[PDB]
Amino acid sequence: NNTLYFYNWTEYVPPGLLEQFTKETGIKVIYSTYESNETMYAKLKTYKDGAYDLVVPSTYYVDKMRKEGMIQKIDKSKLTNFSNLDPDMLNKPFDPNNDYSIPYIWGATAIGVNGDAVDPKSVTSWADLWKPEYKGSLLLTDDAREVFQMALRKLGYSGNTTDPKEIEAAYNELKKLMPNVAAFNSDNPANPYMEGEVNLGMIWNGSAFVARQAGTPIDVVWPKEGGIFWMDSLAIPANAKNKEGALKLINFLLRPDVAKQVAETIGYPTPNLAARKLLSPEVANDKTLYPDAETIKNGEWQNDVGAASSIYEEYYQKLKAG
Amino acid sequence: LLRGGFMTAIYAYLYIPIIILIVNSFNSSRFGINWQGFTTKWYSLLMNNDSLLQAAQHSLTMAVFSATFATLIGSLTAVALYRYRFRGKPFVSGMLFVVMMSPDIVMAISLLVLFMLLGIQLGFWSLLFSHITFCLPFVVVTVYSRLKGFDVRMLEAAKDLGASEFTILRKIILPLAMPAVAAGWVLSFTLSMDDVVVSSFVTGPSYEILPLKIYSMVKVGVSPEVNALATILLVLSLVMVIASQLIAR
Amino acid sequence: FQNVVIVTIVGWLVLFVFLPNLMIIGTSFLTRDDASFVKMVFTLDNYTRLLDPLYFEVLLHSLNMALIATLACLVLGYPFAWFLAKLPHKVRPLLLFLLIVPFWTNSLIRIYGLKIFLSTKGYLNEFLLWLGVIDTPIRIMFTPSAVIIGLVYILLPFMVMPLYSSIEKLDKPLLEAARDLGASKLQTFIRIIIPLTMPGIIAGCLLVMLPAMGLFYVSDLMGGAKNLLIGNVIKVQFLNIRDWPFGAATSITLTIVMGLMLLVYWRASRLLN
Amino acid sequence: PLVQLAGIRKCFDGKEVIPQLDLTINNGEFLTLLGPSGCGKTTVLRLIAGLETVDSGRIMLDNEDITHVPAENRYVNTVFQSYALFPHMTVFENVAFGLRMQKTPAAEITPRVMEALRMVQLETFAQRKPHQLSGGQQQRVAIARAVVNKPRLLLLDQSLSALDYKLRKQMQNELKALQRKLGITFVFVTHDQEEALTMSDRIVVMRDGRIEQDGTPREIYEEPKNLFVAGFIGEINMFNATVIERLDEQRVRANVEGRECNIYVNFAVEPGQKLHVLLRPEDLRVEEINDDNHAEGLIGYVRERNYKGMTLESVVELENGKMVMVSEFFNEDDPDFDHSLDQKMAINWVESWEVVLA
Amino acid sequence: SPLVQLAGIRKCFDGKEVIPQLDLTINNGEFLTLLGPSGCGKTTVLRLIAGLETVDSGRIMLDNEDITHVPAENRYVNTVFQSYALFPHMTVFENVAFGLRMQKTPAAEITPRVMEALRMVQLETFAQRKPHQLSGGQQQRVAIARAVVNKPRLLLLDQSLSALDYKLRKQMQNELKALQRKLGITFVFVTHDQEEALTMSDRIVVMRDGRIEQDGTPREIYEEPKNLFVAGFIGEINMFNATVIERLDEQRVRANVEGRECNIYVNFAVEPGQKLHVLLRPEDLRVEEINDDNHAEGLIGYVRERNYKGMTLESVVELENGKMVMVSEFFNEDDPDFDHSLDQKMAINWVESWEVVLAD
Repeated sequence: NNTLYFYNWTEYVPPGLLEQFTKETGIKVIYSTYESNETMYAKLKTYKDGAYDLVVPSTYYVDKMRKEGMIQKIDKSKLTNFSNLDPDMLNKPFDPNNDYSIPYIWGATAIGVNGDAVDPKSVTSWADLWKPEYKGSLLLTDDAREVFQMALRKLGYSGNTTDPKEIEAAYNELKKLMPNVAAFNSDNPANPYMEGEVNLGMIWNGSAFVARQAGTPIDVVWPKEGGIFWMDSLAIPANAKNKEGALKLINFLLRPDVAKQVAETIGYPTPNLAARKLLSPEVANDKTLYPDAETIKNGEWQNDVGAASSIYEEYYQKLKAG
Repeated sequence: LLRGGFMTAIYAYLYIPIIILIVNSFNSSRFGINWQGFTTKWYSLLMNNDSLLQAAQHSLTMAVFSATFATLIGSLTAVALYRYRFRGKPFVSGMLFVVMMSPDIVMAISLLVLFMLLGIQLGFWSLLFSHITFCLPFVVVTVYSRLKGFDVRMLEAAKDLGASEFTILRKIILPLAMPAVAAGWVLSFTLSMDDVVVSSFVTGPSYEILPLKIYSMVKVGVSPEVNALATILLVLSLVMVIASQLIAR
Repeated sequence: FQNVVIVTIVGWLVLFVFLPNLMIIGTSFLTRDDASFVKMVFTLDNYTRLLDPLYFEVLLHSLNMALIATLACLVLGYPFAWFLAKLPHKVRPLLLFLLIVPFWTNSLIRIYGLKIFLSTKGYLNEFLLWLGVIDTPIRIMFTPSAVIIGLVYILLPFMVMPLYSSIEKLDKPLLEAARDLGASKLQTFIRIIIPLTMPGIIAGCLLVMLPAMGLFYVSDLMGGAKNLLIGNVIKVQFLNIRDWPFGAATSITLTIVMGLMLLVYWRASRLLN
Repeated sequence: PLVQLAGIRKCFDGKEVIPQLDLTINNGEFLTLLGPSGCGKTTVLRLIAGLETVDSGRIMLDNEDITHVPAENRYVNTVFQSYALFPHMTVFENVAFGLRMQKTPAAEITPRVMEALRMVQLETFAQRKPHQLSGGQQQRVAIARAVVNKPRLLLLDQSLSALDYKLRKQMQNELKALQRKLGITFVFVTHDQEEALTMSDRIVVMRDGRIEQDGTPREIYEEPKNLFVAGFIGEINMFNATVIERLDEQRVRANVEGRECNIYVNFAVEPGQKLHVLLRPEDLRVEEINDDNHAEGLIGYVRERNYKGMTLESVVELENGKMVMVSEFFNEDDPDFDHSLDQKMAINWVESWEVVLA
Repeated sequence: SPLVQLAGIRKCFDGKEVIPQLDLTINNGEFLTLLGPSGCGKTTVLRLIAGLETVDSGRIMLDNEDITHVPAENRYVNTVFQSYALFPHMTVFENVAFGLRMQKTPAAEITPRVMEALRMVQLETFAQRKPHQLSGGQQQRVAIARAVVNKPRLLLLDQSLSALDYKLRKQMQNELKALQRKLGITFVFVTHDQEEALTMSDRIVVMRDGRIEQDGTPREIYEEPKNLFVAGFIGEINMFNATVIERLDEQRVRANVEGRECNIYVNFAVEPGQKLHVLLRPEDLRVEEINDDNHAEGLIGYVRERNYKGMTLESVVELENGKMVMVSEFFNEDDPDFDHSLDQKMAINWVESWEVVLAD
């Protein structure tokens, strides 16, 4: 009859989903939100020893968060709904045997454009943003890796780089784009588009879905230099009290019906193979949510960097102050 | 007149965004830029929202506790200043003035370092102490300014007539001060409701309160349950102002 | 009792107000550490980083946006309090009370409401569109103008109340005496009314300019990337980067201004009494 | 004539305070307005000064109409009850305010201010703020501020009311000398009787916005015109009289308070008429009776005595039950004389020192 | 009969000595007045008797019982203040009954006593009306009634009737004398006014810087001054300087008073060449106006002011010396009306044996 603390991202859980859980197990659930990975990191180390029961890291911190000792074993016997998941994205180097995380939701990130103002054909690559004709109008996301795995793919490099000469090549070149940025949004990157202030910039593909299910033509033009891909996973912090409760919520989000009701409303691609079929012809078909096999292999996934994490971050926080 | 036009504008400037958060409460678009019909869905959706209801409950309990204790201590201090005259009185007046003229961000960071050095976990108690700390001066000023409009010779006259030091409090000083004691409790209740800077620093995950939960939703900007929760707290605030006047007299 | 009341009030202020400020000034000097947030080692490196043009132009822009909000409050609030003191005594408690009722609605939502009201596709652009005054919309978000409007909108009542007391507390005969001696309405204002009411003006700027550098949510909701206040810098340091000594060294630009503006209040109060 | 007033009216919140007034003020006189509290003296003073505007009438100053000239353009200056005295300026600048605001050339400000400060004996206190002076010095600074502009009429408004009982005696004479030395009219508003009698050259007594009597102090104190005036200044004794018959053209026969003797009356009467008898306490003689010979005056008694220093004041009670309050002097033939309580008495007056009214 | 006895009181405040050393006795049934300049310590004496301040050395006695350290709650002394010290929220009835309630009076005896106390002062009908609906005089009356109902042994008053106007003050002085005669208890009264000290007192104490200058009946203080301060404080006196030549007889002495020789009366022994002070009042000077070099006996002076007060006529005449002397002459004799000019030349004289000469 205890309760759990669920610390998650901005727009994953839709209103009503956690109300279902309570009337089924008697457990009450309190909910909070992130905006990025660095904010999640700092929160867990200040209020150490038992502040939360279920974090949602990105996969490229599941390796980092292991060695500091903030994740623990996941008992894999009571998680009796694991099978329905896609075996494709189920054994990757960061967590070999899946004793530390369970895939939750993946997604992409490409150029967004507004049809009523700018032609979706006048921009086709990351380099078109550096043009001096877009001074003071460009929305950019607020994640260190995303903002950096755009200049690296512009000059031509591997996004997963651990070399202090290419990272320092990014900063010097990414610091000429700042005269064009107007906002740094990572909570709902669709609002400046839907309010009428920005008309060109980075956008998450799932958020553009929600703005097309309302009134606005936001088109996700893929860039020729690639496309930024990522995935998120569920984890249990080391010192938690509702150890049983944390498992019983992951076992509820792996169900097919639960995972499709949320997947249709928010539009973020689901890694649940069982529910990947039971879907609408507008959600499970659109080229921007679920793409071909030619685009996923033309852009780079977000892998671990290791100990050059600080260099990416420390340069980022100086780029903002301009 | 154009003099009335000047006063009409300033009130309209301050009152336009309030009407918007009422009009958009019954709006049906989940975003709020235009008007798309009438609905009462949002209130019902609020009634089931567990997290936001718990947060509102914590806000109300903390406001009540902080306001009560601040009123008590500040009222006693104002009695102490009015009744007695010593050498350090101008110094204490200056201390209170400087405390009241103080930035809130500095207070937040200072209380953070203080609670970190001593070793008290962040949660209920820290928020209580911070709220009392920045609510005291207004209570003190209100009660003291109320009492300063009466003759002090009453107390000597009461002593000459054969009265103890405790009977003066029950029969003379307290009746003259109740109309300002109540105005301090309501003023302290108001601040502890909409305080954001201090709470964002000196509370933890355990005890969550409304400014922090509203902050996330306002940045995401998709849930008009927030607009509906605001209009309830305005009605509940206007009944205390009325109820206080009846009880105070 | 007699001395317990005085002891407790000075015990509370020493533990909760004055000693912690000395803790912050003390920690503006220590070295960083990843375990205890501090390490007992004395450096001036924290203060030298502030003079870097990178972290110094932010303070200057945060200070321009606080003055302009403060000058806006004086220009708009001084006429408003002057006209209100020239009304029948039976209507004043009605208009003063209708000026304080906004505070019972959460402040963080009123700004979010004002964000809609000024957007390109929101109200006041569609309304002002079909009444033939503009050809293209007005874009005032993510600009320095937006933050100033938000600052003035919240902090305006904190300027009217201090000015209201110092106008209502004037002696009427002083104003009549100048009229006899040959003073017009302009020389009466410059040479009598302003000096008599100066302690009320300085009091207002204390309650407006100092909070105007700590309200981080006007910049979060309306400023963007190029318009920041100092309060955002301390929040970022103390909670995300976790560099407490640099975050504390930033706060002292805010105690210096508090000291200087308080000095003018003590000196301008003595000139009158 | 300096100021003429013709048909002034003024209303305040719908209640009338000045029905009708026609009053002339001459050139070089010390005029005082005396009356009960709140009777419109202040309003008349403000109308002459210019701080209020009339509802009907006309105000003329050497035959130039000044009814609608603003207050800052008239040549009338005013002294206030609370010594306005701007707190943030020295005595010198307080005096020089009027000169500066009238575009006086800067060459002569210092001599004029110093002369005005000398008229009132404040030469040395020229650089001292108006909170480190005492009450009298503040009064003097206000008067000097009023006089430096060379006005044509000085309005004083309860000028010497907050001072003690010796400084007032000094400053009344000081003002009287200043007025002669300057040569311009002084209008004074007061509620005290002795000050009005001692400081003035002409008195106007006002009750509820109308003029009752207008004349020199001798006329008002010796020969009043009604019962309000005779009873506002000086203590007076009123005796009810009924006439019996006429004796001649100077004497009349009547009954007063039970005794029937002859009272001097100089207007036409018919038998049965009721008359009022007035006597000042000083003009009334008294003589103790211990023997059984009770005659020559009313009976009376004594209920109270008060040693005044200079004089002795008693309160007596006649057979009817009325108080008479006689006063007595100390002469060479009767030094130190005192009364007891409940001493049977005999009251009589001094043969034609009375006034009788209709 | 002894009621209050101050024997050797000493008091200091903020390191300054306010009462050097004071010995005083108060009788029973009388009316005593303490008079002096502002801040001469009358208020402190009144407070020490009342109980609101405590002494440093000496003892204060009340009916042969030491009360030097009995608080201001058990003494049988009550006080009337200057701002009337009224409780604004209670009714007049509660204001009066407060003192009774604090002494545990039986509930049945309260109302008749309160109504009697209101009646002695003429407030029968305003029993149920709160202050701020009463005039100033009525607040003063309620304060007195609140004081007296407890039946004290000594009713102290502190500049009670100063905030009022003229005629009402003149009425209430007689009212107070009547009340004191009725009740039969001692009244002590502190004032700055000379006329109110002479009018209603039965014994006057004059205090300057904590010392008792003189004590006695009003006629003793107006007619037999003991030093210059007492003579010049109450009423008006004319200070003259005189030098002695020789003696005439057992009761007269020659002198050079203001330049001429005139017989003066000095009782005590005198030796030539010493300085004397001759003190006369405007009461006693007789003046005659000399037109053309006739009857020039006496001092010679010129008139500078003339002040008509209705019953008398005061004039300041300045002597050839340059000395301003005050003259007061009355109309009550058979001189109906007269008036002086502004430069008229006058002669000054005075009646015999009415002078007062002081040595040193």
